[PDB]
Amino acid sequence: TNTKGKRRGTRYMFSRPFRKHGVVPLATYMRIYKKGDIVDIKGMGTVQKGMPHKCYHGKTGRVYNVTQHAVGIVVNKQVKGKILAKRINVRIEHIKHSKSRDSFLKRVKENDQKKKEAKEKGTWVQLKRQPAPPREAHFVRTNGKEPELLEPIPYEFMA
Amino acid sequence: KENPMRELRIRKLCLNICVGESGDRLTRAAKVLEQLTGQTPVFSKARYTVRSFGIRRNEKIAVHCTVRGAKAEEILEKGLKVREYELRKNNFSDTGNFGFGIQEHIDLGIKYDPSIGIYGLDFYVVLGRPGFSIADKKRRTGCIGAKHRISKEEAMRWFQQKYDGIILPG
Amino acid sequence: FVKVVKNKAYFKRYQVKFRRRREGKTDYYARKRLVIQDKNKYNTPKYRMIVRVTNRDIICQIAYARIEGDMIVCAAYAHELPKYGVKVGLTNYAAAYCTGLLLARRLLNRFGMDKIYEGQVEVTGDEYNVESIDGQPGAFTCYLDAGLARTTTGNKVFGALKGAVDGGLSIPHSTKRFPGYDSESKEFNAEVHRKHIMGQNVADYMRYLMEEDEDAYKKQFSQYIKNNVTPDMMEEMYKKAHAAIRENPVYEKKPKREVKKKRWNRPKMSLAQKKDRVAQKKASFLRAQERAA
Amino acid sequence: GRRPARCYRYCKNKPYPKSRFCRGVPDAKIRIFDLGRKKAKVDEFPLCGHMVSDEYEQLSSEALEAARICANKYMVKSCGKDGFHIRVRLHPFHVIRINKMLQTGMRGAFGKPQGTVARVHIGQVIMSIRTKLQNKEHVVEALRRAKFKFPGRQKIHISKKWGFTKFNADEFEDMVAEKRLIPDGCGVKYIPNRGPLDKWRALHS
RNA sequence: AACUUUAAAUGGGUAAGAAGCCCGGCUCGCUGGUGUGGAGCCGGGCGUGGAAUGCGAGUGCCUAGUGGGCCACUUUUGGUA
RNA sequence: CAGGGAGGACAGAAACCUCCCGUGGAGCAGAAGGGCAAAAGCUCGCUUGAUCUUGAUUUUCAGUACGAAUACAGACCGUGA
RNA sequence: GUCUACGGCCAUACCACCCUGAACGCGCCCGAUCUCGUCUGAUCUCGGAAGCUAAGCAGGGUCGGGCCUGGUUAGUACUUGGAUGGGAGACCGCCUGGGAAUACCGGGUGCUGUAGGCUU
RNA sequence: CGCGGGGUGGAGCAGCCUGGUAGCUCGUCGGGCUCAUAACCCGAAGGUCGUCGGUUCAAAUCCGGCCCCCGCAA
Repeated sequence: TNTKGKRRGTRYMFSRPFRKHGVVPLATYMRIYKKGDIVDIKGMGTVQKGMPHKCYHGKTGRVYNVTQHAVGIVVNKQVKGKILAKRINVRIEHIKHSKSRDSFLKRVKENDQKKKEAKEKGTWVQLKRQPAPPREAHFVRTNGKEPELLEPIPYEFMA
Repeated sequence: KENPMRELRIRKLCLNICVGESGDRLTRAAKVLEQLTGQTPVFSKARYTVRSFGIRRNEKIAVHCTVRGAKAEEILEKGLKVREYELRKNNFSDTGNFGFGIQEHIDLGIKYDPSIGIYGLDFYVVLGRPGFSIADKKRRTGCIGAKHRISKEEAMRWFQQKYDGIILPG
Repeated sequence: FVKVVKNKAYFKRYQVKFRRRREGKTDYYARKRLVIQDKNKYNTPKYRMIVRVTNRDIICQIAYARIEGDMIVCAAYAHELPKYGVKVGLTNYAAAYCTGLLLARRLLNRFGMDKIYEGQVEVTGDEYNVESIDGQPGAFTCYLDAGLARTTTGNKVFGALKGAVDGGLSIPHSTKRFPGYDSESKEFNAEVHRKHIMGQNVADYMRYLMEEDEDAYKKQFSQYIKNNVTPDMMEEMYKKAHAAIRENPVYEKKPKREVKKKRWNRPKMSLAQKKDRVAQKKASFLRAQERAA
Repeated sequence: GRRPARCYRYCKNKPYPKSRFCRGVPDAKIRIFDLGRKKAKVDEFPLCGHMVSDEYEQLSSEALEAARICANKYMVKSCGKDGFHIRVRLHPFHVIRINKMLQTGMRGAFGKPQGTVARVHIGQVIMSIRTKLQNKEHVVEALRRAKFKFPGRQKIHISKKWGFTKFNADEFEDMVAEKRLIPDGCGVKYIPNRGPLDKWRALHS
């Protein structure tokens, strides 16, 4: 049976990238975090205090409590057929904003921009995203050159 | 029309005595450096034990001192009188420094005394140029550049015009 | 021979440090304990006082950290002192005090806090601290950025600190690094600190050069003779400068005359000229070889 | 003595090289991977042969040793001892295991380091011989006799490369002519147009 | 396999609105150059219900039996098997 | 720092001094992995935050304990400007 | 155009050699009385301005290395799902989708935030 | 191939765990004693600790892979 250590099997996951060792960049330390910000978790091996557990690596949660040097994040963990909404205290070095949420917050702006605009013009502008539709009928121009013929090459033993 | 701060100066003259033994043998040679340099030298301790010499790890085996300014100018002038103003080709280093070893301290002009004894010592001259203090300052440390360096040939010829000392092979 | 150290594999595995660390200007280990702010403040500006002692100038700035880079909200230079009656001696301990006082009073003028938190007007060099007045806007507080300078007793970086505290800034400090602090018995003398603030330590040296030899006095001090600054009135001169700083600490920018828009620099040579150099190098080497045979 | 090669044939487990973990390994039988007139230049041996494997299987060091002698035994009789150069391109690094018994049975059954074996894939060259162009059917015949020492089937192919180099024989004489290749004894050195111009002058003077 | 500069496919989190945005204002003993910052309270205005497809969902008690498994494609450990 | 080169009476392959290169190839109490260069490594100065007391969370988990740890809060401190 | 102070990203920024730097600036530099610390004012600290771009530093160049970014390798290796496909096996072929990395060959060689100068 | 154990002046030995100084019995050699041998007396040498590597400030000492011998496992 395997051991039950906190950092068992974390040889590559908590390791630093190639030629990215040394001093932690200082823009992480001076990035703000509010309540309810969608946040993804990625462990860092330089700072050993406040490391999240290996089950929270790559996961994404939301912030509920903000302390001096760390934030509390509500995360979802699958424990044998059920999902537990648990709370962890993770230091700031391990924390980035999740860029999955901003696309919805981006899109809402143009939905609201195109709702107040063109309402006085009456033009119904489509707002729902649509999946990639089948392409419409079009004409392909073969002006000049005829479509050249392709031949299956004869086999030759490369090795 | 060479630049006035490309003139070759003397940065430091380093003296060292390695008797290879602590106790009364070492502390008497320190007073030799005291009465010659005019300053208290600093003892030099062993890196690790060698049982052949009778020394141990971190055992006091040497004494050394570094002299700056006009006093290093005077002591170097005193030292080459012992070596009658001559040096070998191999004594000069590739970085522009040189040095030599004299047989004993009585040839400088200091009278022997029975309470201390007789001691040999070692000379080494670290030449320099105005602007060599960049590489060892705390604030804005940096290299000196290839043009500003002192080559071995440039250090050998500086000894030729200044002290008129010939360099013969040996 | 022996193996070459800086081979192809050396630069392939080489990680460079930060640009400011390579230039030796920032002390990022201390900067982490510095201006960055606790996460429960949510962009509350953490102000720090940057004091840099340069060979011919003294720079005193107040900044707070931002994600685009920390922003200077107020700055004061030692070369502004000729306006305030200090022609020369722009890099001593007394000049650092006036530079710090000029930064202190200028910041309070731009925030509307000129009349409140006057600070020390009759400087003695004691342990003064600014206290916030109830029913009034709170006193400005900041911290010192020593940088890479060695903070021993009597450093000029703490001279600008004393000028800032006496100007009405609540900077946490202890009177251990100020000059006049006796090391052996662990006590602080305000009169000795006053002399260094009043520039009287320079006054003793100039008078010392009177008795020893006149030739070294003219070599060590030249603009003191040229601007007629004898040791007698520097205590009056700095008191005149202290009063002149507090009455008008505002700064007026120099007008910007139209630039000729010329390039003193060497422009970067393009690829076509780079490719033309080797074609001319190879062609000339061939014809010069042809003359040998 | 040792087990038959039928058991240790297929690529069963992970690669198990000799290291700190796998210690006490006896030395492999094959030690001389190159023979013939190996101290030869590139311009006299243009023709290169091959023995290309056809199965994803493992070749033991003894089979490589046995086929090396048989290829050399015929080649010496044909063109002498210095008209060729044989290259064994498989180095046995995978250590095989033996569960040596003498009761325990399968209690703690982990293998001892019996010997070494070399993994080979389909389309991989086992042995290559460079020689002169006229002596061509000798290479096929010498490699045909070495096929019987190896398990499975494998094919003999005449390379398009100039000897043991990685450049085509038809293009090889061209790159020497305007100085794109420099013969470095047994091999050749490729010189691009990317280095400093001082070495370009040395090649042209 | 107990090496790695690179590096897939498969896979694992999060988001795709009404509990969302945009305003105006109070409270704080929290933080203070500065109604600074944050949080909580209210009041007001915005519905084209803001990807596809499918399906009524949520929730509380009592609770038997089970806790010897085996086989099959692919991956893989030990063993010659 | 490990290491390498060059020099200097004893002194040599190495005892001690000096210069240059040196992304860590040294060291961190230890086996291994991760991490660390104005440091987490080496040397000094001062000290006992290895002190007292509520809670919350993570880790094995049944999501129970013990142990370990993580962010806090109230004190009393140490250290440093 | 450019510099200084504090920075953000942290080699397109580094490394090796060479060339040019008007003005300010940064520095080299001159000394140890005071503050301070060393064997030594070499370092640090303190007090200055005779000389200077020699160096640091800025810029540019090398069919430069490195680094960054593309093509090629290559629809290759590999891989989701499928077959009463082949083969004694080892393995291979086909359908359905996805899709790499060396060698080799091209291009580039720091942007930028705040404050304060200089070229007036 | 497995575990417990040893190898050291010429024959046998001590000294290790708690490393700072290698001792002793017999034996070899030289001289004396006797006409000569023996016995006895005087004097001196002989110990890389099996090999490699690490450690500690230093290795016979502490540790790991390997050669021989005694008897053991099947």
